[PDB]
Amino acid sequence: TVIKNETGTISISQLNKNVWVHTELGVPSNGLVLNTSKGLVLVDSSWDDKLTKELIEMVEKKFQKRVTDVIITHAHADHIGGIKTLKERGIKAHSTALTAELAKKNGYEEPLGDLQTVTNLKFGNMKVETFYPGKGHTEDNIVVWLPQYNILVGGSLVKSTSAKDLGNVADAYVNEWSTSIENVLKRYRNINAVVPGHGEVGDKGLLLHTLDLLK
Ligand SMILES: [Zn+2]
Repeated sequence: TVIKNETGTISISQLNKNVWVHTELGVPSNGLVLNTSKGLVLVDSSWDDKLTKELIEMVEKKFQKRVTDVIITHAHADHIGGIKTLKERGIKAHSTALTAELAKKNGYEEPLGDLQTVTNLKFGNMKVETFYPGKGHTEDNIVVWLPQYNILVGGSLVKSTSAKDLGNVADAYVNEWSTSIENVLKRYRNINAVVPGHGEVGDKGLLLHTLDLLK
């Protein structure tokens, strides 16, 4: 069930009744749209303000609810870039202290800096855990786990089967990245779906692939 927009720059496909993947072309980039009884929650917004506004608008219209919350999985420009849109619309931008600090040092508005190593949120019916597994793609990268669905948003930490190399490593810790992958494999032993930061949804195999790419 792939709903694209006006332009096809934004697309959403359903993973289940309440969880969709959003993907914007910037190189496609994924995140989640969580349809909760209390509003839309995004795991990651988009590359910039323009596409973040377009994304919010597309899902608010489709789901007939407001985006109330976004979880930012690391501070890179393509993750933090819509921060200005979120803050001005009163959309709560969740992040680790570290992501927020990085965002601020890179001259972005700051997300909330409210996530710890392990944080458990609940949005209406929808339980969301964020997990900081260690450094990898960046210093600050976190994964998000939907325990009612065993769905893992790996974000840029996790490479799609299509990714044949590590992508941008300028800010990466390619030695700690394996450990961090392992920390994810240990915390979540039973995974139905993983969402890589780019590319197609997979399973546990994506993290095994990412492990391989680090060899
Ligand atoms: Zn990044």
